[PDB]
Amino acid sequence: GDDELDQEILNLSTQELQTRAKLLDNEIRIFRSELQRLSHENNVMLEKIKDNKEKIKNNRQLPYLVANVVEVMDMNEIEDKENSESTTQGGNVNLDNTAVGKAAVVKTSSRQTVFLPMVGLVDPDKLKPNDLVGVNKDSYLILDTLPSEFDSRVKAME
Amino acid sequence: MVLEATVLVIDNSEYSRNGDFPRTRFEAQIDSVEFIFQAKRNSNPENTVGLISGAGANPRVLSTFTAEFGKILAGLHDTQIEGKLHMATALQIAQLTLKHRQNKVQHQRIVAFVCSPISDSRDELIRLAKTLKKNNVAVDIINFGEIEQNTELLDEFIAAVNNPQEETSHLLTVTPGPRLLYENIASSPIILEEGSS
Amino acid sequence: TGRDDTKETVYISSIALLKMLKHGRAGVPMEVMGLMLGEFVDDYTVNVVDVFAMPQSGTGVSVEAVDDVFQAKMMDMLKQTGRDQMVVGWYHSHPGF
Amino acid sequence: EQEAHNKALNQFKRKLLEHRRYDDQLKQRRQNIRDLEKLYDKTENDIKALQSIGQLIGEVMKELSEEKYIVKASSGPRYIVGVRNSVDRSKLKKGVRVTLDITTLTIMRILPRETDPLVYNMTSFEQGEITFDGIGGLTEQIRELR
Amino acid sequence: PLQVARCTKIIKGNGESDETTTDNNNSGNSNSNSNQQSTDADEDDEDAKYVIN
Amino acid sequence: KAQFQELDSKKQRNNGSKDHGDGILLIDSEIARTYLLKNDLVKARDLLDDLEKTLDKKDSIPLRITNSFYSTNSQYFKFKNDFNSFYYTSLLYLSTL
Amino acid sequence: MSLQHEKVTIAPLVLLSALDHYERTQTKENKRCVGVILGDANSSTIRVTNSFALPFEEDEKNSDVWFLDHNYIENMNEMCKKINAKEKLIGWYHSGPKLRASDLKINELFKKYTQNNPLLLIVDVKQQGVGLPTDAYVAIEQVKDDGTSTEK
Repeated sequence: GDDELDQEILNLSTQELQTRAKLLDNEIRIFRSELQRLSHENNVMLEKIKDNKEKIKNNRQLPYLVANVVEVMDMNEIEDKENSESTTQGGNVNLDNTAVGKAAVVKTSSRQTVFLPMVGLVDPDKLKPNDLVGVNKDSYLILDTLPSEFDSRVKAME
Repeated sequence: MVLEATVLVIDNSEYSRNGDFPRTRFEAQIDSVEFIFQAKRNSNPENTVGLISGAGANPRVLSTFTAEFGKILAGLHDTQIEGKLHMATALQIAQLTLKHRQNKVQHQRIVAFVCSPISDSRDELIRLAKTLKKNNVAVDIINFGEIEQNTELLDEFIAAVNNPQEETSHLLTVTPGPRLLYENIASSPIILEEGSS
Repeated sequence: TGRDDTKETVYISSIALLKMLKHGRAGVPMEVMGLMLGEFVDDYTVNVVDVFAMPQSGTGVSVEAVDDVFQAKMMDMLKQTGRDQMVVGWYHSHPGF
Repeated sequence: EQEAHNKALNQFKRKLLEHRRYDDQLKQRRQNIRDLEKLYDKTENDIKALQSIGQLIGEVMKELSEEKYIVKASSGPRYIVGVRNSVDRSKLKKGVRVTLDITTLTIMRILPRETDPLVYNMTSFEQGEITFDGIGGLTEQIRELR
Repeated sequence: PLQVARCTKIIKGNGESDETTTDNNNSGNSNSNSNQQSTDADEDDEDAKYVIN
Repeated sequence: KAQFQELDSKKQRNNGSKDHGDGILLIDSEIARTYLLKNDLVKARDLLDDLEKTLDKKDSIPLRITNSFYSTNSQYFKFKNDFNSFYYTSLLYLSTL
Repeated sequence: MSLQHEKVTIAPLVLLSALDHYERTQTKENKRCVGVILGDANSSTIRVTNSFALPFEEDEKNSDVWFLDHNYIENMNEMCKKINAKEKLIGWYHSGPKLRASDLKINELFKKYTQNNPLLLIVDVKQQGVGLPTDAYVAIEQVKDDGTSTEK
């Protein structure tokens, strides 16, 4: 029920409730060191998150360019040598200059197509062919997804 | 006292699983760190604490001078038990850490826990003791290792450091029977210390 | 008179010149920038010892993209290693222009 | 006896209660380690993605040499471009999709083929689960079709 | 001068999914980027946005 | 071994400086040896491929672990009565002892 | 870890960076400068693109005592991510003029930073050698076959 009280004198013994009281004095010394550790640990994490957010928010801010998603090419998550989905890589071995992670192909509205490692903040479920996604105006990284736009002839129909 | 920067040296050894202090001597020295940090802090809030280990073939710097108790703590976790504390190298490491401070006004102090009967020479540590007091560094040797039988090498060390100097060296011998390390350290002088000019 | 200035010629050390290149090639097409750490002597020699790179913005190079908050933090890190001196300006990288 | 340790265990009951909520405080901050570990993983790969700028795609028109390749880009211009010696030089053959740099115009790597979103729309239409049973009457026409 | 544009679609700035930064779906309803986070349950990104050509 | 596996969920964090997962390996080597005594080659071989991959995963080994590892190995090779294979192994065991 | 090691490709900016940080600490008379080495690795060729100083003290009377500040390195790495977030800790430069056996002890500390076996790069600051003035080493743990124990 609840330990360490007169009800429990009957069920156990006097000596038992005391060694319990004594063993929990052992226990609690340990638990104040760990709670303090873990408290500090989440702070270090949160503050590196805010540091991250300030870069991302600069890029997120207006304006930004508009592209559609040609296709999702796919690339292996093996960065500990090379990509070999079906296209083996030659020459020199690299962490991330030809051994990159998963990939997005986009078609911009400046009349080109660009091959980038897909952004680690947009998931590969939210990338599928023919989605309209925002892209960074002066680079080309996918910040976010957008609802498909139409013409103004189409918005008249509404 | 006040305005004092303290490297606490925690001893790490194969004699730190002993039941001579509950639950073991390692975990007792854990609590001990916390109390001394807060004591210094509530006397005056410009004081800082660094933390070094003995684990390793040579001691190591885990944390330089910080005002955060929690940074000191991530270190104690990170650290092992399987090394041995050699005083001569631990002292020398504490001094280099002491040449980096939040404010340079602050005095120089070493607190050293001992859970290892010293296996370093007496003579080696006499030279080093004379090294400390030029800089104004005093060393408080909390002895609970040589209560397993070993002659007091320390009497010579504390004495060599001791002189006109407002940071004072102290020798505290802790009761061999179970009675909790940290309590006894906390109740002895660490803020109820005095000068000795 | 007021105060009267004359010519200067900017002396870009070997370390700084490569650093500017490294940063500028990598962030392009996006405009990349960064602060110049140096010292100013003479009336004719601006000595640019080192540069470092400031985090880029999608809002390019502007008054509000420099970041003085990250500068103050960067300054202390140079402080402990003896590699601080005094900030002598800024650089940025245009691409095809 | 009547009373002489009943109250002394009243005190250890209060301790015991507090101890178990200190257990839930240990578990609470351990639950914040995981939540925050994911959230750092998404926004940490995001800074690497920012710093890995987009590269323009072409296709090889015509090998001129083993060091010089002619590509037609998707911006329009035909170039003579170099090769970085970190990819193949035998899988550059005509019709092969490649990405090239925008800031020295050297081939970075080979890519599989790239196929239009209009022809991807056409494939994503394959729906209609109705069987050859569902054609009544014109079942003869099915033998002939086959 | 001003570059002459012309609006092609009002895409209202809340319910555009213009917060992905918060990846948590345990917080919020998650039907909109201002409902991605339920502490405010309100403005974390511009109210209205526009796509121009 | 089981006891040890259960023990480490709670103890490793409470002490918070002591690891108990080094013990799992020390035991496991002996489980492989014990099958080589009852003359079960198949069972022993399965444990020996696993012991080896674990060894490699750590970035440092104690002497004691790699000793136990060369010991299971030695007894296996000399049963088939393969000379050359045995000799090479034994050199590895002798040095790190 | 990774056991893939082959060559160390070294950028010229790396070479120049360690001569500069040595001269603006004005460390001489056999006093050292050890900083971080930054670059790509988990890769066969170890690719060192950049390097930055770390606060470092070396005692010359007794060589068995040194200062490394663990706090700085993490902070410093974060700011490296500002520059270019393709950089992680892959080792450390040494200021030469040669290998030391006290480098074995320094090395331990940088295994809690890296994803590869840590890099040791001697940047000779006096620029001596008949080819390049850098030797490059990596720390290995191995049994010795001359009948003696496992060395690092």
